[PDB]
Amino acid sequence: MTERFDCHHCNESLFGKKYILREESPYCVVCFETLFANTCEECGKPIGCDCKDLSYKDRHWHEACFHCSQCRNSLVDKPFAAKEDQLLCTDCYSNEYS
Ligand SMILES: [Zn+2]
Ligand SMILES: [Zn+2]
Ligand SMILES: [Zn+2]
Repeated sequence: MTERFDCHHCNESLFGKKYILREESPYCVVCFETLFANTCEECGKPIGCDCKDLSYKDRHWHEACFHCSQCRNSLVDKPFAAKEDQLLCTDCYSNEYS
């Protein structure tokens, strides 16, 4: 115990798990993720790397959150019409966009 083993940021003892030295200082796993994690425009919560972080057009999305508003199909790396707050299939989008 010569050195200190606490998240230099939350100062909470690292919880039963490995840790990252951030700012030359131990940070709890969560810190590293929450700090640089991306926000899921669908959930609004940071997307940790411990999950499928879908990245499309400098934006981020849970591979499960990215879907069509009508077919609820999971559009990923697939063509989609980006609506103001929704995503649709170029088939459904062209159905209303018309
Ligand atoms: Zn922390
Ligand atoms: Zn999400
Ligand atoms: Zn659709």
